[PDB]
Order: sequence, then structure tokens, then C-alpha cells
Amino acid sequence: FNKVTLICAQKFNGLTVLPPLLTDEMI
Amino acid sequence: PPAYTNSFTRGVYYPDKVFRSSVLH
Amino acid sequence: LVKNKCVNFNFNGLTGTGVLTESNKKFLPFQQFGRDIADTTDAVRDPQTLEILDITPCSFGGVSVITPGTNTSNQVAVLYQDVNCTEV
Amino acid sequence: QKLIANQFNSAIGKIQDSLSSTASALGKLQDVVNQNAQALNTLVKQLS
Amino acid sequence: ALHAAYYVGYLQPRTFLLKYNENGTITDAVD
Ligand SMILES: *[C@@H]1O[C@H](CO)[C@@H](O)[C@H](O)[C@H]1NC(C)=O
Ligand SMILES: *[C@@H]1O[C@H](CO)[C@@H](O)[C@H](O)[C@H]1NC(C)=O
Ligand SMILES: *[C@@H]1O[C@H](CO)[C@@H](O)[C@H](O)[C@H]1NC(C)=O
Repeated sequence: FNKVTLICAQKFNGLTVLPPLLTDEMI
Repeated sequence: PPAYTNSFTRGVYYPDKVFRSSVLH
Repeated sequence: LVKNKCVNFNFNGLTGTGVLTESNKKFLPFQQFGRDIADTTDAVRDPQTLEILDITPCSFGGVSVITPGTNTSNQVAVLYQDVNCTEV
Repeated sequence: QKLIANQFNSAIGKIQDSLSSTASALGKLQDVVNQNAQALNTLVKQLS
Repeated sequence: ALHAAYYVGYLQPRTFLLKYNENGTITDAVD
């Protein structure tokens, strides 16, 4: 989780990002 | 006679009044 | 000037519509706007009194309608995606 | 058995290092995450 | 002021890659 990588930066125009059903805690 | 020389990197200037950060633009 | 509250605005002919808040974004003395990776106006500085206001889109969100099949109930539970529960 | 355990215990270890000292193991994952985001920005810029 | 070097360039339509910094000051550029 460190070796991999703003979220709302591309959310300016209706481009939303629905959260995944499974949460990185469940996974 | 004009004596040339090597500009190196000088001569950059804020092209606008916009602010940015950490952003190669 | 109003804060923390969705407003239309114009600053100095810069317009847009947002939620103007208080922001530590240290703007440059001659710098007017801010901007952002996506090239979308972000911070501004109040022309009269010089200070760094954020901006922020309004809300969006979808509206999802949770339902047990109408065969069971008529009762639905709306879900407003991706907002903080006020603007409802 | 003893030997194998060590071989295996050791073997685990290197992974940490393979992962710690290198950003190029996860390229795949790391990529997907780009291409998406990569493709958003494009989508956005189109607004302008 | 007559009883000291100076220079002249000329600007050209180059395209640069700036790099702003956190404070917002251009800390580098690439032609
Ligand atoms: C759902 O209700 C319908 C009538 O609206 C009925 O035909 C059906 O049997 C019901 N479903 C179940 C699982 O009982
Ligand atoms: C939600 O809104 C309240 C204001 O009623 C605010 O105090 C809180 O920080 C917000 N939290 C989130 C997660 O949006
Ligand atoms: C911005 O300026 C402040 C002034 O002290 C300094 O602390 C900070 O490191 C600077 N950051 C950058 C990116 O210039």
C-alpha cells in the first residue's frame, strides 16, 4: 500500500468516483 | 564589436498571474 | 463576502460557482488565481482584502434509491452519494 | 524439515526487500492506476 | 549616467516546461 499511489481533483465536472463495494479493510 | 556570451538559463518569468503548486506545467 | 456556503461569484471578472472557504494556500504577491492539475480554478485572492480563498465544487452526488423489491414493500431508502449530510 | 523452514523463512524475507528497494515490481498495478487517471485528465482537459 | 556591464537577449517563441514549487515559485524550467 505504500509502493502504490487528486481524488476530488478530477471530480470537477460530474466525474465522480463511486467507492468500491468491498473496502480495503475487508479485502 | 559585440562580445557574445552564454545565456545559460536566465530569462524565465511568470508567464501569467496564475498560481500553481508542485506542478510541471 | 460569504463563506462555507455555496454561492455564485465573480472576482475581478473571474467567475465561477463554489464554496469559498479560508485556505492556507499562500498565493504570490502578484499572483491572482490559483489553479490545479486539472486546470480548474481553485484558490483565489479577494481583490479588496488580500487572502486566499479556496473554491470547491458544489455537490453533485448521484441519488440512489435503495429498495427491497416492490413485491415486498413500497418503502425506499434514498442514498445521496458523496455528500455530507446537510445540504439535503 | 528444518532446512526447508529456513529456506522458506529466508525466502520470505527477500520479498520485503524486493518490494522495499524497488518501485518496479508493482508496475502492473501501478500502471492501471495511471491509465485510468491518465484517461480522466484527458477527459477533463477536453472541457477546455 | 555619464562621468558597468549589461546584456541583451531576444525573446523567441519557445515552449518550456516550468516547474512550480509548493510556495508557487518557479524553481526550474526545461526548454
Ligand atoms: C411476490 O409477489 C408476487 C405478487 O406481486 C407473487 O407472485 C410472488 O409469489 C411473490 N414472491 C415470492 C417469493 O413469494
Ligand atoms: C460534515 O459536516 C459537518 C457540518 O455539519 C462538519 O462539521 C463535518 O466535519 C463534516 N464531515 C464530513 C466527513 O464531511
Ligand atoms: C516557502 O517559504 C517558506 C518561508 O519560510 C519556507 O518555510 C518554505 O520551505 C518555502 N517552500 C517552498 C516550496 O518554497
